Amino acid sequence: DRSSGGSYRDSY
Amino acid sequence: GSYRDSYDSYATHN
Amino acid sequence: GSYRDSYDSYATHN
Amino acid sequence: GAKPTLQLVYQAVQALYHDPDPSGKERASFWLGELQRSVHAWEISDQLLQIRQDVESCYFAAQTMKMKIQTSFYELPTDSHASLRDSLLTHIQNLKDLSPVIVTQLALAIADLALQMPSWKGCVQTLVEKYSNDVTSLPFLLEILTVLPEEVHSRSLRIGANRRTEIIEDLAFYSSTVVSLLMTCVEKAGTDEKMLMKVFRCLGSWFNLGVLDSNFMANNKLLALLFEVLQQDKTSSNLHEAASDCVCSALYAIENVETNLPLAMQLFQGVLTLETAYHMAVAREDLDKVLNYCRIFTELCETFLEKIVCTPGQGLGDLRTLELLLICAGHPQYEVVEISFNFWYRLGEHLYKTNDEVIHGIFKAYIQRLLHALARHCQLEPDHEGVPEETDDFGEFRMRVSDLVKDLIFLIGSMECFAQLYSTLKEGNPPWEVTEAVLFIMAAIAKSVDPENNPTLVEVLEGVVRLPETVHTAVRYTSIELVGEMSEVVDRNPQFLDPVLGYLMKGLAEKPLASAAAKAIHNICSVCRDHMAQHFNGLLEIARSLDSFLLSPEAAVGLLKGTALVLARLPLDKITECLSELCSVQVMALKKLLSQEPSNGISSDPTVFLDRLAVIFRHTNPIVENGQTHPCQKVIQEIWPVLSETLNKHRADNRIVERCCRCLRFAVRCVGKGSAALLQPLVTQMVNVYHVHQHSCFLYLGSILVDEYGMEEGCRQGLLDMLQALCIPTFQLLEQQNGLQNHPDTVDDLFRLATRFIQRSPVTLLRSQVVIPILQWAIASTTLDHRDANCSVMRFLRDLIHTGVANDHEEDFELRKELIGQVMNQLGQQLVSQLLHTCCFCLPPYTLPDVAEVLWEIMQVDRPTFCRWLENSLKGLPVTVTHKQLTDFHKQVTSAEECKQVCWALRDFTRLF
Amino acid sequence: YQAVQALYHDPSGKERASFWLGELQRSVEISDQLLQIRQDSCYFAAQTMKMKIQTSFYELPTDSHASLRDSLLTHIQNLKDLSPVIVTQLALAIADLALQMPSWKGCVQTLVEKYSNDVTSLPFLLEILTVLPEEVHSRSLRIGANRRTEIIEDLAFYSSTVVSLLMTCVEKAGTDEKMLMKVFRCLGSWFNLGVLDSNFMANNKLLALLFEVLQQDKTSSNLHEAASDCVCSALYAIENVETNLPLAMQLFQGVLTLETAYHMAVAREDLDKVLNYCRIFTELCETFLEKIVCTPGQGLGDLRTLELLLICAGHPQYEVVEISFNFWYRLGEHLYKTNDEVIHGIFKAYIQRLLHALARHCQLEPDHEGVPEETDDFGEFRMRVSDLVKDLIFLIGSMECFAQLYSTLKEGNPPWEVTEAVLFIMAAIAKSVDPENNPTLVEVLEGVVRLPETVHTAVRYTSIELVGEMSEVVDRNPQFLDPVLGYLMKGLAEKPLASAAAKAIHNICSVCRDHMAQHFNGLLEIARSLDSFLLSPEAAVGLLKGTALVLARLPLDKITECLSELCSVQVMALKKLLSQEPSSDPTVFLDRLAVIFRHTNPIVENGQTHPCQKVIQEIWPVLSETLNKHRADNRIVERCCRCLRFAVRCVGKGSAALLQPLVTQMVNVYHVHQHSCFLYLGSILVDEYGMEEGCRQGLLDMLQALCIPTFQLLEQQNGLQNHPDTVDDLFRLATRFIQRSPVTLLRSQVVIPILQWAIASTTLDHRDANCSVMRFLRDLIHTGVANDHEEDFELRKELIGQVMNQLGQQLVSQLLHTCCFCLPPYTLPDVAEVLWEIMQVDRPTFCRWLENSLKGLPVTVTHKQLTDFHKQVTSAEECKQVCWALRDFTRLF
Ligand SMILES: NCCc1c[nH]c2ccccc12
Repeated sequence: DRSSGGSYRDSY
Repeated sequence: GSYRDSYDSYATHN
Repeated sequence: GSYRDSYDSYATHN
Repeated sequence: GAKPTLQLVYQAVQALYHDPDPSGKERASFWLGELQRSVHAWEISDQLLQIRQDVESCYFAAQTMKMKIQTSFYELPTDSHASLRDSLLTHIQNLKDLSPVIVTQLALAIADLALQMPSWKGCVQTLVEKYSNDVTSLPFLLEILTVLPEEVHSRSLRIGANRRTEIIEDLAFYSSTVVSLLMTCVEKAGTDEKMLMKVFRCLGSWFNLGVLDSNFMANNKLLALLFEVLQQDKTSSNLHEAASDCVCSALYAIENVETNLPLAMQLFQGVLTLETAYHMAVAREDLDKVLNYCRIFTELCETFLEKIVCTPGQGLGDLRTLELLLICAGHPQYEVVEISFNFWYRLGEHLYKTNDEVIHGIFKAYIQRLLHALARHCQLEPDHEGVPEETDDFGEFRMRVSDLVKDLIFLIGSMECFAQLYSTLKEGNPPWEVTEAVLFIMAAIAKSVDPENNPTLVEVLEGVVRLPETVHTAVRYTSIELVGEMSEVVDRNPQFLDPVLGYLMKGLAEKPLASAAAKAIHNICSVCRDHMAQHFNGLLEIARSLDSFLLSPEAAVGLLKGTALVLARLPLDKITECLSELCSVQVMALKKLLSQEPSNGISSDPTVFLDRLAVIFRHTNPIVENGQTHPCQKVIQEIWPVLSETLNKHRADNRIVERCCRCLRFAVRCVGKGSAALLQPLVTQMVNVYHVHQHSCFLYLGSILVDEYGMEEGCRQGLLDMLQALCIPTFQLLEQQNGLQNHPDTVDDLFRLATRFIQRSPVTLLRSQVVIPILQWAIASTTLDHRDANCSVMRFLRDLIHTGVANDHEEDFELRKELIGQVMNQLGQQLVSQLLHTCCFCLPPYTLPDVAEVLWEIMQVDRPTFCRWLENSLKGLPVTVTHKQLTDFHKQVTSAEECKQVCWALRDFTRLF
Repeated sequence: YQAVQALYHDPSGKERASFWLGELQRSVEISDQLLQIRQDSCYFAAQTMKMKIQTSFYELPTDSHASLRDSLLTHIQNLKDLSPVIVTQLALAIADLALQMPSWKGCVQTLVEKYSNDVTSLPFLLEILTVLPEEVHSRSLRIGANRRTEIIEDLAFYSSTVVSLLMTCVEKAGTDEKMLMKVFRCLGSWFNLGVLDSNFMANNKLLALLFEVLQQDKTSSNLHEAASDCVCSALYAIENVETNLPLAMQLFQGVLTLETAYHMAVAREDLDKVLNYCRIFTELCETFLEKIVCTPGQGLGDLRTLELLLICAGHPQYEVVEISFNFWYRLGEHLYKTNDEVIHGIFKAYIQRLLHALARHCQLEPDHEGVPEETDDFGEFRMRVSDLVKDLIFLIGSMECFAQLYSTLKEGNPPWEVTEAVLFIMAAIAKSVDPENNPTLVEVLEGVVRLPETVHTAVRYTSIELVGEMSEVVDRNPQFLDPVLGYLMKGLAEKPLASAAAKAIHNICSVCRDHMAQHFNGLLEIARSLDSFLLSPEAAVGLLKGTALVLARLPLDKITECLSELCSVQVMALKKLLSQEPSSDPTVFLDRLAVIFRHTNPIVENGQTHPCQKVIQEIWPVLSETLNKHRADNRIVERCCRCLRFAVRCVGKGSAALLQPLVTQMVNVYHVHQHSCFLYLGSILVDEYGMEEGCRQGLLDMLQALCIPTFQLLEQQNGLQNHPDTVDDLFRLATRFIQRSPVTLLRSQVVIPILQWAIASTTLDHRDANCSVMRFLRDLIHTGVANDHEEDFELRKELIGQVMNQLGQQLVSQLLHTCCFCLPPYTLPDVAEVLWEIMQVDRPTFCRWLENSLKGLPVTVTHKQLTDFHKQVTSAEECKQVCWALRDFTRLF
């Protein structure tokens, strides 16, 4: 689901 | 620009 | 030109 | 050219103004133009100015002197310079009271000549020496000295960096002389506004050149006079503006504040004194002066922006600057506030760069005060009747406010301001024009407000669909726009979809609200695409009844587009019956018009139905894997005869045939991989109709079929059969007298199609009978002066020849290379000859970069062969050029390492013919 | 400067001398400060005086005009014995000033009166009178159409005075060559500009002297060439044969006299004179081509012209014959038009005689004991002959001469070098004989595959080359395919014949690709043992390419096992190299697999199992493992990326099974080693799969995952300048997104940092990286255009709006700054394109942005200049105007 796309974007 | 722009064509794409 | 040319590629086509 | 007799010139001048045949003015303007370009202009204009008989002749003659001096100082021998100088100085003295329009032309002529003439060094001091003390010479001496710094950088004027920088350092050296003259022009006649204007225009001109010593100008009471005039109520519009422009000129010059600081302190204090003068001009409704002050105040803030931000409230960073602009932004005339706008953008942008919270803290107070004033400016008059207009003198103003408000609210926090805006609707008893203004501000920033802060947006969104139908039409209009902007919120909160669609349906039924409701429904269709499957039947009823609503064209097209984009997202089970019910309301109308034979077609034109079907087919693009039956194929195969028969009925009308070709494109495109069942029927009917009626849109549609399907080996043959079959009737039409010139669109669309073949299936065309005839016509068509037909022909030539370059030896190039080789063995010389010829004799410079591309491609295929071809072309070229120039151009072309070097070479060569 | 000691006479000293050149070039009486005392630096001085005094023409006052004349007149008299070539620099410098009708305005008579009768005025008076009408309307100085209008018609009037001066020069010590070399150069100029314009040279000394000197055996090469070039100049001066009374007849009879002198120079082997004559002869024919073709054998169309070129084209030194070539091409191109069968017919007897001579010139020495080198000086001559033989045979009939050529092979025991030359000529005109009905093509083909191995290597090699051309006849007659391949296998197995045999097999494979399913196994066995044959790189690549293209045309049933048998040879080598612990180089095996995957593209219908998928899934682990093994080596990783690119393309629409495994491994390797080829491969994945809605999200995760390591590498000290490759390939990848799915990128958190880095990378002085960044900016902004209201444009209009609100100003500001302060003019059309696109989205917003940019710009430049430039850009109605505006503006800083 698309929300997880934001999660892996965040780190460093 | 012309009639050719209203076709979603190679004439449009960039 | 460059490494990029040895690919049959958008780089080659345009 | 022979020298005209002077009475011919006089009657020609008299015809330019006073011939009652206004074509007489065409022939007068033209022929006096030829006179102005000719050699004889020098003497004729001198004689007319000597004769001083009338304004018409003197204007023409002075304008001619100007035009000749600036363009043609080279065609005068150096011995004639002081003659022309003293001639001009005679004329301007003689004509000083005749008309100021003439004096302007003479003042320009003298300055232009002074700038280009280096013998007359120190000329400033010489003009002052000759005229300073006669009060009747001061009007034209000022006019010369004003225009002289303005023409320094005039690229009309042929002066090198060396000579121009020598001019400017001389002008700088004598600038104190010029200022001293301006003081003399106010001891003498300083009570007359006409002289004060000329003085402030002159001072402003010399400020703009950057040559005045700011320290000398600080010691100068001429700036005190300049501010005193701006304080006095009783000055004319023209003087007030001249003084205003001069103060801005003085501010413009001092951007390097720290090197100009004594004068910066005087301009800074001086502008701030004009507050009393400003308040008085507002009180007496002296709008000319109010605008002039807002410009001065804004240019002060622009000039001191860095001092303001880096040292807030300290020295020339004093925030009385912003407070003045806040006074201006409250003026009721909207023309006053929008002067200050670009400064507010620039301030807001600087703050966005320096993220320093004690800068942000201070200025947030200023930005929010402006935000309140700008927001009040968005309020309509309470006695406004209808919706807000958009392409309107206040409609346009509101857009600019909305944009500045949007940009600056970003510095404050979009959600914090959106919260406070909604509070303004909730609190007190707001009237309608405040409520609509707030909904308008809210609509502008809504899509920049954060859907993470969901609760406030949800309250707003709910309350705004619950408001009743009795509310003023402008509130409803603006609320519908806001509902359409908050479509992202509906997608995040689908319990609102049904209420929102309900709110919008009511507006859609009410003619002034209808087009705004449609645009918002189109946003909801677009944005809430996943949730629309339940609402498709509502959109299908809208589409059925589309003409009943009294919508704009862009509203009706947006609505269909939306219905087709959500149809494309239904389950593949459901699409066929849904797509057919969307189309049938258009298909029925076409079936009727096929039945209605007993008329000429006019006023029962199938255009609107073909257009609507084209929008539907364009956007109904379902995701179908090859294992799934494509649900459009069924529908398009049932509709196909209706369109096929429409095209045959209207085969003689170029426009209706185009509307049919455009519909039939999108019909085939819609059906995905099932295009296999439709290309042969289409291509057949295209060839059949084109064979009788050579409309170029069939060549263009053929080009699209080649672009989109030429990559498939199964279609390559059918498409080549089509090109061969379209060529026979095409060539027959171009063979006719002036066939190139009369059918540039046929030329354009033929080479478009040939070029798509070169792009997608080059070996298919290159093995064919027809490639050689297509090149032969391409070579002929290089002569056609039509920018688009030329562009199309040169692209074909370039992309054709390029298929022989083959720099990657790992590609399947060998058969291409060989077939281009065979084609170029037999037409390459003829091509290079005509390319050279058409640059030199046929066509204007617009072709040269395109011909340079073609020549560059020929060199990149085979340079030593190109060398021979260009050589034999230069020999075959018909006292104006010498063998050495031919050989230099050959060398300059053939040695090039980039395409653009050929462009320059060919251009310089082209100037010789 | 004294420190110029090394310049004329290890770079370590001369690098010092060179630095002070570039300092001084731009700068400005100041150059003539040498010679405070004159003692034997003066080269660099005089060389500098030329270029600077040339520029000074359009810089200096009209005060001290005759100073230039008298300083130059003095210097040239005093520097007479330095060098003949410095004289030319000084003469040109004088002449381009002296021509300009200010100064002393001295027309031709003035130089004549002031200098003529001084015996040592003539060396230099001639030099300046030579160059003056030559540099009227001419180069380095600007053309000067302003001044041109009057002058040529005065030089037409005065030419008689200049001719009479030149006659004074031959009586006054026309005894030794240097004076006549000047006289001939001078006369050639006043000829060339036409300005004689009258019948009179029949009553003149100079034209007879010119030809006498050319007939002499005792004349120098210098003088012979200066006289030859004068005669050519005089021929070119025949603008049209009859435009003035024919001095043409005098020049025409004159050149025809030189045949005796020609024949004697060839008997002496005086080659530089033989070449000078062949030039004169050819330029006579060029000059009178029209008269020859339109009035053959009549007056100045006399065919003794061609007869002289036929004796030249027979000269054994090939450098002599190839002078005449461009004339033969030009004669051919005229015959190819006119279609008068007698104007073909007469000339056909000459063209056949030329074609016989050219064919004789194509014969190797009977000495020879190898194959022909195609990079020999004879080899490259052979190509030029071959290409000319093609064109003139096309006027005659390719059947007629291919017929007569084959007749020569099968009669009267032709020696090997005649046989080889014939097969060479035949290979040029094969591919130009009609295949619709010529069974004689079958004769030669059949008769070549039945040629024995015992004939000399050259005859076999060239008949193999001819067999390649004849691949077109093989396709129509596939009973020959089997014999033909047999003949080529046999040649393939001999090292010098191997590469030529490979070329011909590749030709057969390409042309007959449809009809070779029965022969694929024969190709496959060669492809298996590719390295045993000792081929060139191109030859081995061509042979694989051919087998793969034929493989692509098999029945779908055979491909899987045929493809794996092609690849296995290379896959095994790679597997062995993984078990080789470092040092190995997998390059040659990766690059063979790449050729195979590039060309194995079968036509498969939908729902049909694509036959490569199974092979590529079995191979993928060995390539995946090879990539991870060599992950630190940029070159081997690019050789992997290119192999894996074609491996996924090889699988057609079934790419989906491999795309995520590839994208994963790309991210993993790039995350540790930021090789820009992964950004470029990502750009290919985006370009070719970005229009598929299933691939769009995976590709955006790939961009986000390639960006984090990319940015961290550019953040570093000198990261832009050190990684221009990375900047180029980053903006390539971002631009492919903008082309194939802009809305996907524009909704993403990643577009804002990509645009921030684009703005930073505008400062990088690297032409290809710059080109890539500016394309990204142009294409990103263009997605705010919507010239078709019927498009589903609304959401992208919205998201470009949001993006441009916060970074459009920073963009226009940095664009203007980088033009003014960072980068050379090569950027300006690209920046102009970006600015033009911003205006074509939103012109009034652009106006504000450019305004606030000009205010933010760092007294020299005036507020008026800023406001004039803003006006110029914002009201341009075409992109090219923005280019001019920005250029002119840029010069101010
Ligand atoms: N030299 C790096 C400047 C830069 C580019 N993109 C950025 C994003 C954030 C901060 C700095 C930068």
